[PDB]
Amino acid sequence: FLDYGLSEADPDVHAIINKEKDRQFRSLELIASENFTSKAVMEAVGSCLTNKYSEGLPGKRYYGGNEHIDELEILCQQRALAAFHLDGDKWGVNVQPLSGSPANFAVYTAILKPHDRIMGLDLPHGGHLSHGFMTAKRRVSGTSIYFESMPYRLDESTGVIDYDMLEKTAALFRPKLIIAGASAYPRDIDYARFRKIADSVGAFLMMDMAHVSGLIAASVLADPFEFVDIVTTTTHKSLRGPRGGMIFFKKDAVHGVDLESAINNAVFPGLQGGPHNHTIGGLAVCLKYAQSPDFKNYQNQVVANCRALANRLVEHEYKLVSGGSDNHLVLVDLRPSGIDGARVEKILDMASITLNKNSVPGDKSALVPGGIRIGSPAMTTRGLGEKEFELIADLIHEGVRISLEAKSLVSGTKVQDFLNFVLAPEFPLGDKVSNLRRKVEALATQYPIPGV
Amino acid sequence: FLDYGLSEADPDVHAIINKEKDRQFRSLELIASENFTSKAVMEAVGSCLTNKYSEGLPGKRYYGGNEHIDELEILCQQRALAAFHLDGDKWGVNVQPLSGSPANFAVYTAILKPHDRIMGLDLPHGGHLSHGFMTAKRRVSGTSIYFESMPYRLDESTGVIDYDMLEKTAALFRPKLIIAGASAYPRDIDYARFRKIADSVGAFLMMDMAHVSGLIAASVLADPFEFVDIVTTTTHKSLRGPRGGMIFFKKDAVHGVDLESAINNAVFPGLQGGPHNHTIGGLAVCLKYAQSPDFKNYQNQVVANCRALANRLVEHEYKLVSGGSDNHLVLVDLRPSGIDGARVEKILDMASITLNKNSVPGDKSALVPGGIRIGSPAMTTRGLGEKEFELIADLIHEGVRISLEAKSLVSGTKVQDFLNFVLAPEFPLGDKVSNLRRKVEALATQYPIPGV
Amino acid sequence: FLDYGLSEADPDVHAIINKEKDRQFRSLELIASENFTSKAVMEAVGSCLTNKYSEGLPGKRYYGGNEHIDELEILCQQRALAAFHLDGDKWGVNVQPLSGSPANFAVYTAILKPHDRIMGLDLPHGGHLSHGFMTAKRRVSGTSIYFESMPYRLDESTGVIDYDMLEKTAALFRPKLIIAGASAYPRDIDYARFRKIADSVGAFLMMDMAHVSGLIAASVLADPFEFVDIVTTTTHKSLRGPRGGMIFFKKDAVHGVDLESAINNAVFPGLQGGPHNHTIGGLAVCLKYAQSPDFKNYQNQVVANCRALANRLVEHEYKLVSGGSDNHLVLVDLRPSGIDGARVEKILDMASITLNKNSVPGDKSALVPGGIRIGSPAMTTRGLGEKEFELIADLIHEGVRISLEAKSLVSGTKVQDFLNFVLAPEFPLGDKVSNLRRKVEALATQYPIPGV
Amino acid sequence: FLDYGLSEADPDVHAIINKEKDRQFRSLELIASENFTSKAVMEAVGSCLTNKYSEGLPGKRYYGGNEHIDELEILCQQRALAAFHLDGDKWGVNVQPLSGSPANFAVYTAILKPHDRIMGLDLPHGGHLSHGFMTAKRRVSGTSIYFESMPYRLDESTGVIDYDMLEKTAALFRPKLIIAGASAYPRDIDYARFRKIADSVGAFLMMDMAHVSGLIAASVLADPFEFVDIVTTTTHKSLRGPRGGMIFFKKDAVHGVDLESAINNAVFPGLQGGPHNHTIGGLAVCLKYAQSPDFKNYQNQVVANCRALANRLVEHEYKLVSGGSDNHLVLVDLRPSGIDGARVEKILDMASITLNKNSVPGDKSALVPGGIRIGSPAMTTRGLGEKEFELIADLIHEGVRISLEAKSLVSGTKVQDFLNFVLAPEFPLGDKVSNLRRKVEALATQYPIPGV
Repeated sequence: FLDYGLSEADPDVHAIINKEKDRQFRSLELIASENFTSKAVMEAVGSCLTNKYSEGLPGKRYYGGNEHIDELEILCQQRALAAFHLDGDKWGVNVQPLSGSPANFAVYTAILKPHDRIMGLDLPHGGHLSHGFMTAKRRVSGTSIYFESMPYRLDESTGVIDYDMLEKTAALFRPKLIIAGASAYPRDIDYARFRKIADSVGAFLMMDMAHVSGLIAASVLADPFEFVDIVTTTTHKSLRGPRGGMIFFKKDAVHGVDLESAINNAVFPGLQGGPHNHTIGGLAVCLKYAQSPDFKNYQNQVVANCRALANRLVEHEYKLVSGGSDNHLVLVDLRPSGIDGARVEKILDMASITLNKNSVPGDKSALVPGGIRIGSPAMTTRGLGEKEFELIADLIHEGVRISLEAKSLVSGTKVQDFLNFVLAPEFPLGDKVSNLRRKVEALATQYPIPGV
Repeated sequence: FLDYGLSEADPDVHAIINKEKDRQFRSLELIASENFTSKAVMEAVGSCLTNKYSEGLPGKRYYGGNEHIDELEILCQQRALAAFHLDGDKWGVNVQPLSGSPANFAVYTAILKPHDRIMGLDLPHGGHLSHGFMTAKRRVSGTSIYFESMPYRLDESTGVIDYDMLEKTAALFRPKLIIAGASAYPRDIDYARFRKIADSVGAFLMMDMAHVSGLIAASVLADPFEFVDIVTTTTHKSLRGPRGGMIFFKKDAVHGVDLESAINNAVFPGLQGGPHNHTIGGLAVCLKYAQSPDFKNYQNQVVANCRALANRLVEHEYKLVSGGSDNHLVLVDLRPSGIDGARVEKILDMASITLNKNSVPGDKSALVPGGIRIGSPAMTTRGLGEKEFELIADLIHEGVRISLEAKSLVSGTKVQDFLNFVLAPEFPLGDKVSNLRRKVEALATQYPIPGV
Repeated sequence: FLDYGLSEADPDVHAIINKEKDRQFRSLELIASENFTSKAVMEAVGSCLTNKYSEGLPGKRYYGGNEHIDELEILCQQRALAAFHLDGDKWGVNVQPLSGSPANFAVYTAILKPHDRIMGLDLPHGGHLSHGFMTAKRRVSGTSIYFESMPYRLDESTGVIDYDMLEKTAALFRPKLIIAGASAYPRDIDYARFRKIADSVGAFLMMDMAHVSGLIAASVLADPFEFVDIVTTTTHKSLRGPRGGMIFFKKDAVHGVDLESAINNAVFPGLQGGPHNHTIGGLAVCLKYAQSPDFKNYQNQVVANCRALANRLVEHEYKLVSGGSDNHLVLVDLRPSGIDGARVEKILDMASITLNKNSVPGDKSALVPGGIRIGSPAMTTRGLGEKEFELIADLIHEGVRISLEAKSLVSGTKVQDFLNFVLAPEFPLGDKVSNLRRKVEALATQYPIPGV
Repeated sequence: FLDYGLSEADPDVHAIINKEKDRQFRSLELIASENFTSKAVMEAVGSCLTNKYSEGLPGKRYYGGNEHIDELEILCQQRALAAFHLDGDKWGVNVQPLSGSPANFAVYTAILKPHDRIMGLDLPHGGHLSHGFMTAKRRVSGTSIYFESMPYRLDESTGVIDYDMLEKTAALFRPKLIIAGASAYPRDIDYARFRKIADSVGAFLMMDMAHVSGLIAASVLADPFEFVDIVTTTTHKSLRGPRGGMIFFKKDAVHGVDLESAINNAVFPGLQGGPHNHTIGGLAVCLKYAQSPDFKNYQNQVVANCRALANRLVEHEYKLVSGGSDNHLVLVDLRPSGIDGARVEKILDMASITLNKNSVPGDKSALVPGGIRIGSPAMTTRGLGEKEFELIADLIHEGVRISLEAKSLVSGTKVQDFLNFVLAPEFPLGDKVSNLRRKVEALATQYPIPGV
């Protein structure tokens, strides 16, 4: 019998994990969908819970030996409801979805028939692929393959959801399901208006709270559970848990449908097999923490840090999509600054500032993203405050200046020409990038980081 | 800053995990889809890899900061190919699927249009729900909602796939995709015959090797890659890795279709979002082990142990479906013994023997399965040999005798009647169950268990 | 062998036809979709052409004996092209559709896949039901069952197609097909604007000219063939042919599609069997006449007569949707007059004036149509001129006044209670209706009626 | 205005009808689906009923109105029920379908959802295309586009429907609708066995009696109304009416569905616009005649004539599919004679014998049909008896002999080369064809032909 540790069993994987750990510690991790989960969550996820098959629901399993798995799943469900301040007679929860996308697809499967109509926020306006996405030449999202999705849009001149136009187009298109929630929407959502619009056409109403779940849990943002029928979420991002998903649903019939029975059946036996109990373990851990005063303080700090960063970017004369943010993220419209997000993302990454390019309202080309998305959750977890997020803004500004300089110096007009130029060993702004990286890492490495 | 460990942060979850670890340790785990993953796999799965967003493929991501994630995913893909002895110019692999069910649904999304025709082994005859399942009342599986599935069946008198009838029904139904592979099939599959049948109608041909992947990697069973276009698998079960999935595909065009592009696009952006890099890390670890001489020895012992158990059960005059097994599992037809699998499963579980009820070909009641499925992988991993599996058969036989005695003594005629009776504190065979449990636990606890 | 004439073979059917001759002679037929076909058409329709099976296309049939049927179909195609002034190198035609709805469904089948998206004018705004129609809880049109339809609407303040809103909703919905044409639209269509909008989303563009085909043939209205890809039509309404349909199509590839082969294959073998050669014979007859100067004079009289009626109704203080008409019909909004179209239709019918109740923009419910649709083609065929159409307006006005008086005598608010009151044998406005009927019949019986 | 007769209005169309009348008079019309309708039917179809409006789109249901009452339609319905010996409390009928194929499609639309499963007799084994047909390359029938069709087949050794295999394949495929009836099946149908099989999967059961309706009305063949839920038919073929269709249905709920409401709504407004009252007029006329003793004698003569022909063809050493016929047609397997149906059909057409090439069970390709379909109804209508049908068999045999001689003179295998050879002005078997044609026409012209 041999059961070596990772350093003994697999030096290459061990080494790679160590490099990634090294990278996380010294980088400014500004991806709005990333966080740093706890040592406790990691210990539950890296446990023997992975070994068990438990298809079905607690007390209602296909296989034997599930006494402790059932205790865990019941505990996890109770903590999910408690974290979002829900009465268990009004709301149920399924904690088995493997991720945010499968959670959404299970909802669609539960309440819609194939080719039924869905409306969600348009992808280039801050939406998520799983709410539907079609190009001129293909159905890109599985949502747009199996269902008939039509987007609603921001007023491109403002960067806020055009509720009046949604009202008009919903009346014409007659969706069965309207989805609120977004991947890159910097403002809070008018949930009352979504309800009015859904009722106008007898639609189901869902909130995908993946990006804002912890802010909702901490009552920093408005509560979608006051207005919607169904709520989906990832358990990573805002909630700072393991990689997984959850679906919350009203237990009272909605449009004559028992959502509990429909959603549970869609998850299993509909779409998934055995639950990932190791993940469910981690989720229960994170949901306990979600109820704590420290988590509430953390989420308020998230929004204060994003505000500090936004204000300083604006002082450097950047334009923000929608003019600001009410949440954990900001979208910088780089077009007025004379550059795009693809170019800026690469230079910033080379200096250990990690974020992503993001499309901006008005972008001519989907293949050239006009902006960058920046989030505060991950570095807020590490204990950075408002002053440090102002420094982050200055470091970003320095990075964008380097990117602008690199753009002018590259002869080629194409994004790929920019990439070849910056990655070449004769790249002439290497020392400016190193100087920036030195400052970035000098900030990041002053702070602890959670994990095993 | 506070980053307590699990015992400190969440005593309730910590205690549950300890109880589950110990239950696994003192039980005979005979669920054919269960195994005990390694310490090294758990270490990778419980690492900081969980923190990274990396939508896309290596070298082509939608976020910064992916240097090390890309190294890991490339390593994982190259190990997957090596474990199955595949030339990378002819075979590709996607290691992102979240589990076996999403792996399969991604394949269907890649190569089929909604409502295209699929044939898989019937669920009551050892098939998996993800290959399609409909009752008289409804479409149960997502596969049967979004696609048009029609089963192929065993010859009910032999328990072997009725290849002649599949030939005839494929010619009539004209499936776009034929699926080989099963959850509870005790024999090797005639892949050459599947290729003949697929070609007769121009169908794509897939193998779902979830239950047999390790046996294939070790060359104990026949290689499906000699005959099929696409192979899907869970990474847990036979491969003894983390909970996840993989899809392998030919890189030469099949029926005019670029499978690489189709399958990769179906996984992302089609159906999933960010890959679970912690799982991918664990997968890379298990795929290294899968190539080792010890893994080959293990897989040969799995088959030898199943054979030792089967033969001893036959000495106790149990009937096996198909007359035996070529693999890691056996199906006991309990009907001639005068009992069903639902009843036997529960008593065995009370005695710390975990297996599952299973439908037998010819079962009249879908609700009341006539058999049990027993697998050797998990206890083989702990180091049990043929003598010990012979003792397992005796203990099972002892449990079935208790179950028969229990079935006789309960007045109630339904399964739920049997359950209430066996769980009553005045249950008259409790001492027989406890005595059996002592013997079971006295055997199990002689062997170590892997994991952290 | 006996082959009696109808009067001997079937006295009851002969009697029914004689009654119908009487009804046609005595009545003012103002149903905008009705007309009177010629004796010559009727003699072709009532011939031995009905005996022949001729599946396929001329010179390419699946039945022998089709030399003369081939002759006829080619002649019919030649005449259809000449009647609409079309270059046969640029346009083809299929003359086999059995009616307008199946003609439209054949087009959809040819160029779309099931559940592809279609936009047509909303039924309650005077659209054709076969362009798509769904209520709050059912898909009523087959078009809306098999395809995904979303309407476009009139500007309610002008009664004209809201082209600006169509431009916006098309961009969001992304129809594969946009349909122009209407059952109750009193204006010509901006084909250039439809082309612009279609091109903005890469849609096919079709005109359904069923109601206006003769006006188009006579160059009274704009030519859709200057801008659209596909034109469908009935043969009975405006062309004064037999009951049937035709589909015209570009012969140059449109969006990579050979419309000729696609359309021909959808008609047969896709949706229909053997062509109705008696109908095709009658159609050929009417298409000869459609080229004549007298047909052109007739179509100009149609519009002049509608103008005369429209102007006199406005003198009687009726509101017309869109303030008038460019074509053969008026849509009268009766809401300001204090009564609905269902009550008025019935009273007018009792007085031998046949027309249709019709929804009007701004109506709350389809159950209470606010208007009546009135058309000049049928009575223009009989020889009525502008002065006689002014007299018709006066007669309609008398009928509306009787309806208002009747309404005041009915206790209920339900349309059924009105119907019961006005049909009751002692209905106290019987003398008024009788007096109006005498005026109506005294106008009608001054004019002959074509036919055998 | 003018109202010229056809000879004056359109001498070209008049000349074509003159030619077709002569062709019908001079030829042996042996197409099994053809017949000669009566003068009385033609007089009704060629009447002012074409200008009658009964109902039109959008229809009374749209406005929430009552059932439309029409004297001619009611008469037609009463006569249809009477002709088939049906109790009107148990059966209803819709007489509005425009032909057989749209009648069938309306049934599917009424009782099925898109992509629901249908089984019908395979096209190459004598099925009808509207029951479903797909090649390896494409969905040819609209039925197979909008629904999921799977065929059932004949036992190729007997030429009879393989009821045992249908039982098996229905249990696997689980159709929602099973269709009985055929275009080229020479035997009666075991309706009791279809009912048994339909009930085994909870399927609706329909009979398409288009080819055999008159034999059913006359009690020559078994009554499908004893067993099925729905019966469709053409009105032209066996009933000898105008070109049209009908749908009969049970009035008691079937599988919880009100068939009356469903079917009526699918026909109109679902799939068609207003009824064709001229056709309904002709239908009423033929349904009166269908109740007469003379019609019953006629239908018995149809069977006797087919038997005389069949027996004489066997004397000439032709093989008949199924070894004979119970009905109005025979399917001759020409493979033992060394020639295909396409070549034979052509030569026979040249000698004024009109019939159809037809696939034979066991043919390798649909591109080379192995047989010919020959029917007695049309020439039976003209007054031919058994002796004359024996002469017809002799004349067919002469034409087959000519075809074989022609085949030997042609260089190569391509049917086009055969066609060019036989149509060449100096075709060297022209005198043999002319001598046969003279015999054919000398027989045909002894008999009158019905019609105006």
